[PDB]
Amino acid sequence: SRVAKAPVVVPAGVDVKINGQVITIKGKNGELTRTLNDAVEVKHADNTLTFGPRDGYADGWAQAGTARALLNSMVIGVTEGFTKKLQLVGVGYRAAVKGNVINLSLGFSHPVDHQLPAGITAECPTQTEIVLKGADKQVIGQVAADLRAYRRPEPYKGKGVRYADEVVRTKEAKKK
Amino acid sequence: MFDRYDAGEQAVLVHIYFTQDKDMEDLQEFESLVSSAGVEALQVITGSRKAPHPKYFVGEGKAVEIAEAVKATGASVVLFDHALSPAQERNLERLCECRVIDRTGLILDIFAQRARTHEGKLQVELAQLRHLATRLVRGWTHLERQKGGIGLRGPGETQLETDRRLLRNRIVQIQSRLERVEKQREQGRQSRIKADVPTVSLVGYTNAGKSTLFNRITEARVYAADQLFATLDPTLRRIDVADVGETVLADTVGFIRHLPHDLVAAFKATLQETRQATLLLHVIDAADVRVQENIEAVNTVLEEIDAHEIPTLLVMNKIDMLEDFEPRIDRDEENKPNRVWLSAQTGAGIPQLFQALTERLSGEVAQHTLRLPPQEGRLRSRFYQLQAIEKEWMEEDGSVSLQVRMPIVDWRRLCKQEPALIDYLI
Amino acid sequence: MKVRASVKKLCRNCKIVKRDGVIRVICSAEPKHKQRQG
RNA sequence: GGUUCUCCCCGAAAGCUAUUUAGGUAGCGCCUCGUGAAUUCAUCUCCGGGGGUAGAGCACUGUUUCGGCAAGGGGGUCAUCCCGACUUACCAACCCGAUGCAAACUGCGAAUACCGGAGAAUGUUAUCACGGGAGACACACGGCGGGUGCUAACGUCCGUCGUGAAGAGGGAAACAACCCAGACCGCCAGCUAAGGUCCCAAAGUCAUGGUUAAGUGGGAAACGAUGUGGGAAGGCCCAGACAGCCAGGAUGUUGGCUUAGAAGCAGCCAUCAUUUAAAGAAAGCGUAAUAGCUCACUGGUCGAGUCGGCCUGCGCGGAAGA
RNA sequence: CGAUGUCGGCUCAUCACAUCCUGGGGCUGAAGUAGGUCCCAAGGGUAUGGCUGUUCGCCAUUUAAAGUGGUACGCGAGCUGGGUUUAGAACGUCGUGAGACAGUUCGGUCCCUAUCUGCCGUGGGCGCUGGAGAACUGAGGGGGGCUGCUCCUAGUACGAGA
RNA sequence: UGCUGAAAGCAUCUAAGCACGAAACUUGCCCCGAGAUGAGUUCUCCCUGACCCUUUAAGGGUCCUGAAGGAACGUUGAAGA
Repeated sequence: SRVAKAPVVVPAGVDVKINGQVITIKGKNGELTRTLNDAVEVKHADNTLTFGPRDGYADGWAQAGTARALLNSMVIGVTEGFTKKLQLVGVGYRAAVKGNVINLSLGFSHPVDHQLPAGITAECPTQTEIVLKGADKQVIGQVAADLRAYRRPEPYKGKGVRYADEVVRTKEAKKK
Repeated sequence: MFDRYDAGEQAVLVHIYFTQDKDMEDLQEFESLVSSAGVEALQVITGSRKAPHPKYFVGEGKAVEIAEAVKATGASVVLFDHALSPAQERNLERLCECRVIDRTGLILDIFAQRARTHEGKLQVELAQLRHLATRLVRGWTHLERQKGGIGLRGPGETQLETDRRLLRNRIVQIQSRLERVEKQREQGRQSRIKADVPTVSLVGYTNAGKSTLFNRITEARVYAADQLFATLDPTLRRIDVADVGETVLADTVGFIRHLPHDLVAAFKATLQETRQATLLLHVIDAADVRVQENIEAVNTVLEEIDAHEIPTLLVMNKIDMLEDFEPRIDRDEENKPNRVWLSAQTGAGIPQLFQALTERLSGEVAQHTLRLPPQEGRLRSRFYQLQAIEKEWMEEDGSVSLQVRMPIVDWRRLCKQEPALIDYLI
Repeated sequence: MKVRASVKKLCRNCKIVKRDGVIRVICSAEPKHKQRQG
């Protein structure tokens, strides 16, 4: 793994503490600990976390690559937010934040609500799309996927999470 | 599965030379379809003064003359079928106990080897099931004699009821697949057909060249040979002409003389669009006495399925040798019984069908390309890219061929959808 | 999604993966080009 | 159908022929008992033989593919086959070269079997003849050689061997025919064969090296696959190696063919040429040619492996039954 | 062959899933209603009649649906005899005849007191470590498991309309 | 159908992790159910007298006392062969 051959650079504002196989991080965005590793060691002495195979399992290189990507993700999480630009368009499709509960009136007979988990914040400057901020990109990706799985983008409308003027491939069936 | 006797070895084509009643009998279209299927005969022998035998449909001396070739191949050509629930027709079916490859198989083999369309392939394989059914369902006698009739007791049904029921299950599953093919084809017809379709079908003497005609006339040509390819079989496709545009016809394969009627029952997949057609046009030269049984059969079919009140316009056949003169406008009455100057090679001339297709639709002025200085931005070049037809004749001031043509509903929608800022029309 | 026993690369955008124990193709261009079980 | 007490010794056959015969019987082969004979009989070595099986070969009998031009037709003007325009775009009948295929082909030809000699050693003379007494003539599986069948059958019919029949004991869970091995009797004895040593269930949680991660082991084929292990090579390369990417691509590259689209979805002349890292009358694709890559491509900050193919070990999917 | 009773129906069922309906998905020439195909799924449900003995088959009409197979082509010590399984008689055909028919027609005797296994219920003896009276915990086991129509959301989503 | 993600600097639902997902599975609902010999638990009630032979936790016989409770028997039941 040549991504595991590159340690992750840690700035002065991010504090890293290792407790055995458990990695705990500190930042301005928040304290977070999700991942504890199995066959990859971590240490640092020159402000760069190292990722190494322990023995000859022929897999700990790949696990060290995963650990490098995970630590890069949590460093960028504790300095900045991750996922924005969640758009879901439709006729009478509304969304307004209220605490950790968000409503999605998307053409259903019942109104539906999504309970946002701890460590996420959602804002919507306009009715049809919602912008998120989070320190865990796995959690914000699961939340954005759940909000996109409440109403799946059909090909005839052309919805989905798109950035600026980006086009979802639109089917042109039934053109009489 | 559907295994038959082995082929690929030379035999004769058995046909009675002198029936002394219909006569004519040129063999050219018959031998051309033998060529098209590729049925091979290295040496051709003719039976001089051979009247037909109504008793056994074959001669003993003729049979033992071909028997040297039968000792290699193992079959001969014996025609006819039409066996049904009487035991007399059971006797009629068993009457050809001799070594037989049927005319139905020899005719259907070309489309069977090279079947383009799917509905025609399903119908020709169920017709294959019918001609094995003629010798199987009506042919219970030989295994009844051989086996000793064990298994008939119990149910009151006939012998070999399991085999007949299994074949009936075959035709039920194939006809259900046919009905689902018909469902998806009618779904396609709902997508294509807009309230009318101007179709005919025309058959007769062979050697037409329908796909060569298609890629030659549609101004979109395919590299191909003059000999027959897998390009064949009757398909409804668009016809390029000088002036009208969208006409749709079948491209029918060359028709066989004098003994299709169960064969047109097999070919009812092609002939299904014949009945729903309003216009009825066909190309037959009237010098033939052999075609009189087929004329009577066509008239009986017309009396059966009705809709024969519209008179048929004439286009005459066998014009391919003379090419003697140009078309000339001669008017005696409104029926105009005049000759037809059709040529497959040169376009000139098709004037009577041009006159009919032009008299169907007229008023080619309603297109109006607006005269304004060119601007940049939205909604430009859409009317350029929309639709037009015909060819270009030299005119000034921008009266370019680009057309829209819709009925009264978009005649009403013309005043609603467009703001009409030009303020020229009132 | 086909369950054909011979899984092919139907187009250039098709990509094969091994998920759980089975092997399947995923296509980012044409949705009918994906299958299973080969 | 039944056929009644004991011990000891030997020990089959289910084949050939004939049969108003096919489930019976007669003769012979096989069994037992008794006389007689002889380096008689087996085995191994050496010696003398005949073969046409396996395999091969295509000269013959046939079959079969390709390449080498005519005596005459398919015929070429052919009522100019002109004793000269014929003599081709097929067989040049035949013949030559290469490649196959045969139970009823052999210009070749094994291993084995078989017959006959000489020699030792072993074998209760096993071998042969005659005489007394039978049984049997319904066979089965497995290996090998086949006919038939579908190179199906616990199918049928043969040759040969082994087993059961008529042979127990050990193993393969259970099992006549498979493997090991032929039980005179007794022992609370040792070694071993096939098979095995985690518990049932006796004996290695033995040692070394490797493989697989699927419960393979412990049901199954074509085919599909960056599963993984080994091997031998090839292309790129510190004239920066494979990735991903800001940016870059114009005047005959708008001549002809629904011409204010020929040019990217319909093909032929056609890329001579220019600011040839890059000039594209664009194929694979594409939304409404005017978003993008392989595009004949790269100055590139970016830096030690990368990409295909060949063979082989063990795996994965194809894989659904009451 | 020192007897394993032959179809169909009735009564009662049980299993496999190669799934008829209901359930969850993919793809679609899936705009919506409606379809086609493929994957997962056996929990439950899975017609009444006219015709002739029918399995079949035709048809009327219904239902969301009227599944395909195995269970001695399930089930005769559970039932039936409409048909072959007889003996009487007749027609057609064959046979100079007795007779025959993988043809037809009329008629034509179906026993069992349940020992064992198996089930459905129900008790007696003992055990449960002094003997009783009564409540329970729940290891196990069974039962149940279907679905139509109408209305609101809404004539909204979609569709040029219908 | 997915998120994050390397192996395989790109990608990827999976190998490490994680989140959805059906009348199928386990519970949920209703019955039998400690013969559940793995014979269970809780509350209550009742019995606290002697002598011989002893082949010994020993074990048998004699006199007295024989409780809590059960059984028997009659009257029977919308329980029952």
